[PDB]
Amino acid sequence: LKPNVKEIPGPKARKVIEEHHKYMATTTNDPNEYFLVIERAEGVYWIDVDGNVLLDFSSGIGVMNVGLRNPKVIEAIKKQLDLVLHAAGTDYYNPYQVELAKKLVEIAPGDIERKVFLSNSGTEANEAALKIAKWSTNRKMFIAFIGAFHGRTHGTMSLTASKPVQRSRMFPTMPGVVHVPYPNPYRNPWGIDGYENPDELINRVIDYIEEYLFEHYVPAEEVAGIFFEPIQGEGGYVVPPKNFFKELKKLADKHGILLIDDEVQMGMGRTGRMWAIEHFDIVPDIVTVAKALGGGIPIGATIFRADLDFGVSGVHSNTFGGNTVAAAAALAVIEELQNGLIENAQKLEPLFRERLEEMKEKYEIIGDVRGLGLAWGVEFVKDRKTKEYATKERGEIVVEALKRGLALLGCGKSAIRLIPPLIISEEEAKMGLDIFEEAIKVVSERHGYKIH
Amino acid sequence: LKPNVKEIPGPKARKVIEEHHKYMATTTNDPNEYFLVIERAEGVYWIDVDGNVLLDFSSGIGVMNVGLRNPKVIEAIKKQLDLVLHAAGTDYYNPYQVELAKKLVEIAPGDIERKVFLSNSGTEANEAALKIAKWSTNRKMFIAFIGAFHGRTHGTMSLTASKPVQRSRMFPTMPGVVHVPYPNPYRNPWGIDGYENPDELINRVIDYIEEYLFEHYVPAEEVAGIFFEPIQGEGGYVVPPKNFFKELKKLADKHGILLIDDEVQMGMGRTGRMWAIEHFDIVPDIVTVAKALGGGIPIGATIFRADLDFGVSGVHSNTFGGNTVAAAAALAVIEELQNGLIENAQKLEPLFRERLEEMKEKYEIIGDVRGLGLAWGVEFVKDRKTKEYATKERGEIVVEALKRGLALLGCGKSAIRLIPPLIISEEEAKMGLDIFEEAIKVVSERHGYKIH
Amino acid sequence: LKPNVKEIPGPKARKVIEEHHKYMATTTNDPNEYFLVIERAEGVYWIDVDGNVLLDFSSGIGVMNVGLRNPKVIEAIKKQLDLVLHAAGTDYYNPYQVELAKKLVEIAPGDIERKVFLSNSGTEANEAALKIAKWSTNRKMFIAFIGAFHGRTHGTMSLTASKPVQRSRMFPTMPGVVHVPYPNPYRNPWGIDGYENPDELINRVIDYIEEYLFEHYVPAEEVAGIFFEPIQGEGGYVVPPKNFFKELKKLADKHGILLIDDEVQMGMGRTGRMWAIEHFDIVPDIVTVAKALGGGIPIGATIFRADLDFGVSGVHSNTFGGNTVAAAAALAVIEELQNGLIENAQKLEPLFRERLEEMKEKYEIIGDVRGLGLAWGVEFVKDRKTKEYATKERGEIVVEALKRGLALLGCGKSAIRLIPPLIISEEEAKMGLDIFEEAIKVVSERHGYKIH
Amino acid sequence: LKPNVKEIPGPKARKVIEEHHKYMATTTNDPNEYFLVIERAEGVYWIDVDGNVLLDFSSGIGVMNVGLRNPKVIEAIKKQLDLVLHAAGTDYYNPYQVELAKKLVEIAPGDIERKVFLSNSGTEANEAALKIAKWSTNRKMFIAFIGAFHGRTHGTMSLTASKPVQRSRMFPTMPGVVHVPYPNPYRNPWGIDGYENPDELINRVIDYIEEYLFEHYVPAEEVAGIFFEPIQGEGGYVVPPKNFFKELKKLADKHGILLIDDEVQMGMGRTGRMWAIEHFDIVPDIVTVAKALGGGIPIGATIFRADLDFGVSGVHSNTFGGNTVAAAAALAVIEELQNGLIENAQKLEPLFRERLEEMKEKYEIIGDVRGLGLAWGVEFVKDRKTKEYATKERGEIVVEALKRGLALLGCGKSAIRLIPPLIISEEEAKMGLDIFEEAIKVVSERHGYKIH
Ligand SMILES: NCCC[C@H](N)C(=O)O
Ligand SMILES: NCCC[C@H](N)C(=O)O
Repeated sequence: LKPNVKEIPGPKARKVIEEHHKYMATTTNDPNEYFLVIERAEGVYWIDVDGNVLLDFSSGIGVMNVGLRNPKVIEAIKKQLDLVLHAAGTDYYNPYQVELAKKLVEIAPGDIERKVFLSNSGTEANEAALKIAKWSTNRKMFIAFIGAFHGRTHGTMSLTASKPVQRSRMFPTMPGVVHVPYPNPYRNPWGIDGYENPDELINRVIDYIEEYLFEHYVPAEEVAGIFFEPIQGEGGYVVPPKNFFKELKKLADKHGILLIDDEVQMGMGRTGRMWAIEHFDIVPDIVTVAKALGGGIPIGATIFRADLDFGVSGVHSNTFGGNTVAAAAALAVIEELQNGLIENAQKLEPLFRERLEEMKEKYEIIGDVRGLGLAWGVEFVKDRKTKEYATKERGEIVVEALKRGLALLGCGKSAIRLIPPLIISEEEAKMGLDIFEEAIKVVSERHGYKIH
Repeated sequence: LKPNVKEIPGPKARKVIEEHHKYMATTTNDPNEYFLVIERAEGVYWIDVDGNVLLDFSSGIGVMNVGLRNPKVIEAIKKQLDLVLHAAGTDYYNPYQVELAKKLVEIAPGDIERKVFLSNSGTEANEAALKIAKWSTNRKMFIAFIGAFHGRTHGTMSLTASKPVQRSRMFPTMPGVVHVPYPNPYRNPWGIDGYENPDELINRVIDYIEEYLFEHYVPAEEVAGIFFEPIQGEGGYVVPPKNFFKELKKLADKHGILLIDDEVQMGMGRTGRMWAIEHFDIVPDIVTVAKALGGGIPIGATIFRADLDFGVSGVHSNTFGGNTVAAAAALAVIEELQNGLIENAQKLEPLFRERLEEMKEKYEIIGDVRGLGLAWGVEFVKDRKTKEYATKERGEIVVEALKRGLALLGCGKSAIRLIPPLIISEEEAKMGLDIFEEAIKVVSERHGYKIH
Repeated sequence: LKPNVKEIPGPKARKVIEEHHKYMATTTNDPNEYFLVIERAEGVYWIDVDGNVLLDFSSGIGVMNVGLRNPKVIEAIKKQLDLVLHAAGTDYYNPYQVELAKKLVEIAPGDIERKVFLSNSGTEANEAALKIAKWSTNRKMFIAFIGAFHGRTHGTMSLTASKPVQRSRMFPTMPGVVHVPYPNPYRNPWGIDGYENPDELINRVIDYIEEYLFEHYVPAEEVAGIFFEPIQGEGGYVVPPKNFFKELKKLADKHGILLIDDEVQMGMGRTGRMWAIEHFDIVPDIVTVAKALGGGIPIGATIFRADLDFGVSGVHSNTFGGNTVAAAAALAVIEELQNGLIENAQKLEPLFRERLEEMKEKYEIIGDVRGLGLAWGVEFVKDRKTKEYATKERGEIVVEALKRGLALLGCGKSAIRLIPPLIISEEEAKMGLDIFEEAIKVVSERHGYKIH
Repeated sequence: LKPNVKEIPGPKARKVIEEHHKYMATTTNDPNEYFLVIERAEGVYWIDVDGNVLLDFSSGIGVMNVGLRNPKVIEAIKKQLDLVLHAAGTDYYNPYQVELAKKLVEIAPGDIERKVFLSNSGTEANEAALKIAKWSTNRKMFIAFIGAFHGRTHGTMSLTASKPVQRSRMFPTMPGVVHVPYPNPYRNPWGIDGYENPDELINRVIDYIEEYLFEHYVPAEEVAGIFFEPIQGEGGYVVPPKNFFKELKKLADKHGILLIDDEVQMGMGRTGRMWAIEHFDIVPDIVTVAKALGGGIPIGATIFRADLDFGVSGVHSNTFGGNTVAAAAALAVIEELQNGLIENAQKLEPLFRERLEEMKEKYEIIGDVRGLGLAWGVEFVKDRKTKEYATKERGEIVVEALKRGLALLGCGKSAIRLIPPLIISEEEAKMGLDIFEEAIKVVSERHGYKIH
């Protein structure tokens, strides 16, 4: 298998897209920018319904970290199918869900007392985090960051602050969430270069919470939790300054506020550590995970300080939580990560840094590149001084990559995320970066952007 | 296989239960009333980790309708694992999710045009219903019924009114939900026998909404939706009067209010129709399903009138939605249902009605039996006049059934649900009802309840 | 002065009404049902701008208890205008507000220690009660009754459940209020005659709270307070059964819930006790008063158990609170009340009961008469069996009374309130009841209602 | 009368303070910083209960703009007392309330169609503004400014963002308010000197609303209104840049958002214009007023664009609104303002600017002085570089002014407001500024602050 694309979308792709439009609700599907219609998958490749072969830099939005069709994950699933699929994890007991909980407790950041609540998705895991924090602190308010993405349920829609269309006609959602600027080193209300001056940007974000919220309208004692992504995902693959979470933890600790680390996108080895928060040297009170945990099967986990546990039975539960097929898949995922995929993300890191810095030097349309491990963000701007979003052009780069056999996803208003499966070879990575560079070059030439 | 129980919980079960309490959050597991630790399943039987063999009358809380471990569903999953697992159904397209959406549209109640939003759970399917209703109507309030269960997320916790511990320290959840009494023919605020006088009970509930809410504090024009279970599940397997939903729909239509039918527990053939609402001759605007749809793989679906679609992209989305493995499972489930399992529910309905009415005649501790298809509730009371809940006795009956190789679940404060897989034979069903009756006899004799 | 009416509304009245509609917001003024344009007042009489003279049975919606224009109250105001008007009672101190606070503490129901928060209105007094209850209990939910009126501010609009137009497009107001049926002995969801069977109605309301709210969706421990009117005013002058509040207090005490008695309309001597709750033999935790307290100057007061005080400065405050002119007026009002006006209410109670029961015997259009002291409600119905509201007829009776020189107000959907100033003579009262009866006779004859 | 103070608090003052503490709720009274106990008032002087005479620079928190005891206001009141006090302004009509509404429509900023809703206080007037805006736009969200003060009711507590103690245990209040930094030229999150660079600070506040809120989590189309004070009062007498409201109006107009101008403290001539918004050259959609409007009698008004009017009767109302004593007082207040008090505020302005700039040059403890007309703020800091709040010292300056016969109020964390009645003479103003300078000098010497 190698990238090989003729007509896309082909006739079979166009037929499915038409049928999708007829029977399915309008969500985030784009017939003009995302015309990929997947039929099957092999190693790091998609094969679409017309036989087109595409190199995967999407991981299906950071879910297929261990590969598009991991054989070790599939064996575990088939083995679990011969035993039981659903055991009603929350009314009856089963050993598969308990074996996963024991492993998640062990691999949790830091070395503190942990328990786990299992669910079916990232948004469920964040909803469970909200409930654990409310119950354990008896506090009802939360702080979240502008640009955040935590899910689309009534609780998590209040935490999410990515695109206003996410909230259109939804008000009122869960009350009690206040938002403050993320320490985005490329775009922040202070105009601070947070790469050159990380401490200045850290102090402005901390000062905003302390002076602007705590000293005026948000009683610090009534805040249950601060929710954060350790790198903002949907918001643009935004990597905050290295010392930010240490300063955030000093502020939270002074007021008895929990730190809630959303690893739904950046966890499960994506940054060359089991958790992205590991690069920032703090131990969050709650960690939420989903997506890559189940290696393609729906699963969520909320890993929390043990003493936060619900005092009584029946405060939270679900039907599908502790799903044995999901539990089997996740145990197989974690062993793959620990046996070389995390190390492979650390090894590939400098290839991604070097090539993307080379692309920033050469192509003016690139405002910023940023990343850790195999989580990389490239933001496109009309002008490096105004930083006006190159949204049209970003979309065209994705489309040109597809035509050349590379599957990419946009993030934020004008960025692209590069998130290839952690099984990707050096040679597969170089090929995808070369195709990515060609798509930028094409759209740069087509719009007259400087090429140095 | 036959019901065969020695010590339960056995030594391997006790080890799992202790590990569960150590590593996992406190939810709805009960070491005292539900000490069932499942290792595998075969036909209508659980095999626990100590080799005990139990006849299943739980169906994993109404999820395993097509049997504890269906070969057609397993075959379809294995076939799907060969092609792909996750294709990012909400960014990219794939034919598998579209095939399921088309089928759900076709089997939806009534003959109006529909679309589908796919999710991972019942609570997600109901959160999507909230969002669809708010967007499409531009109204923000909802009516739900006392005793309802719709899920534990911030939006669905406001809809749910089953047990107050479900809300403990969670206020505020999503504002805007008002609750009114369910037309429960055994227990209602008016003292009405809703079996003997159904129209009187219907009329009291309808008049409570019109006279008490609409004419006093709830502007009818601001209500987006009325959420209902067609039989309350977690609330006690409560079957409302046959004409109630017709009268509810007249009131809703008068005010432009949507009807949202929660079929998460009563759907997928349980009541001897594909949808439980089909017994009540209305066409709801929105139908939610989960649990049984995936035959053991987590899935949810929100089926709605096509003109309620989100008019713009990015209002609602999910990661795992349109999961290809769940979709393959769901199409298999629907084929099995349409090709014989629903007919089986229809055939065994009279055996349950006959056996449960005989038990009610013989055992004074039984206050009420009610049901449709293979959905049966039996409610235990201390005295048939007071209808004082026999909560302790109900728990003792579940334990005595389990010791004798029958897995039952409680529902409401003093009821038991009988929900065996729809593949159950007449002989297997008779074996179950016999054990259930032996358990009732034992607990009656212990406490001095009359046996006629 | 005697009732004397020629044209109403006369030419000067019509000019004022037209100017009102041009310059002022649309509220609860009614050019068709309430065309009374007041120029001055003398004793128990309004003199309108065209010189019409009307006997007042309105008391300015229960504000002018001490008479339409009391000389002792006017003397005290004039004396206070000589010294000071506003002294900023919440930053600086003054002896006038303190003298009133001391008096209110002394005349509060029961013999427990109290403190007082002074405000400008009934809605302010009730918003202060919400804040006192939330702070002192650290709980956030409230129970209120269907038919209640507590004010139109964002906190009190959630408590109020009188007419849905009061809430139109205002959602969301303050979250956390659940409503249950009032023990209205004439109209209730159970169809109970609460006059003949008061304990049955009490028991249904108490059981609705315990069984339907506490045992299903409202955690009793999270309820800060139960708000009630001791007689519902705007809801129809509805007198609940004499033992209801005693049973309500048992339920509240069991759960640590405060009792908040809204006396804004029924206090200051109206019912022939200083507080209407004194008829029902309980000591509420919080009492709110306004309207009549100031004898025509805006004032409100929130009287509470001293141990509910805000433990810290700056939680609640106001500008005009402890206004010295209002305080001087209020002390005068309380002296007049204690020195004869409350005795007058006691003396005239039997004349109202006798005359209104005679009217109920004679006029079939009257469904119900109810009252205490000088607080009387008469409810008009199309048919004594259906109790269909005679809303049009009720409005016609108010208009026919006005044409004959009696000012009445509607209450609820088809009732009239009789609330004459407490200085009214037996002769003046008889003149009023005679005009009221003539108005009922006229509207009965017009529509063919039986006259026995 | 001249400032003459011996012992303060004297024995009679100490007795009232003790009694206040016994019978009245803990609010914003300070026995240690505000020991003034007012007995009567004359011209611009308080006389306390021990015969101490103090020059008034407080106006009783901006209420006594026309004087402590205006004779023209008192005559109007006594004249209205001979006619009627309360006419039930919202059920019946009266010419006094209509004459006030007609005058408020006329004096409203700009020349656009207006109507008026009358209430009893600033917080009621702001609550009415929230309801008018919600009803007229059918939008439920609001933007308010950090540092804002709009009242302590459930609606206005959401708008208020001055001290977190104002909200202690009150959550949840009315949902839907988002807060952004005020353009405070002395203290803002960008560290911008807004005196030297007003356009830079304006653009940062506008950009924060547009880029940070509108482009991320606050759909601009769902915002009913932006609430602002034209000078922040309780927050510190903060005067925004001259062009700020023109830029705010361009932003609001682009999205159909209302501008709601809170003049409860800065209106009724205080800044040498009838309204403070007049200095900023925009025409707000809604204007709220109270305090000084009633010249010492409780009153509120909400003046709004006529087409916003409530479409139906019964959405908003009150009992005491249109109170004829209040209406008479307010008509007399407005005539005093228009006949020379507003002009007197313009005349005294440069005396206040010159003396306070002289004090800033001389006393290092002064960080900032700012003001318009007779509204002036002096902010005290420990260090002019850190701007650390000199809260202890601010309180001591107030106390030393009192001992020397000047009544001052603190504002914000370390400011003092100078708000003398608009009837103050040049000679009275110089005397109060000389006493104010002596109090600063004393506390400067006492703490070692530089005196240049
Ligand atoms: N993982 C976050 C984004 C995934 C999905 N397309 C959504 O927008 O919900
Ligand atoms: N005018 C605003 C402040 C007035 C009062 N002391 C309060 O804090 O509420």
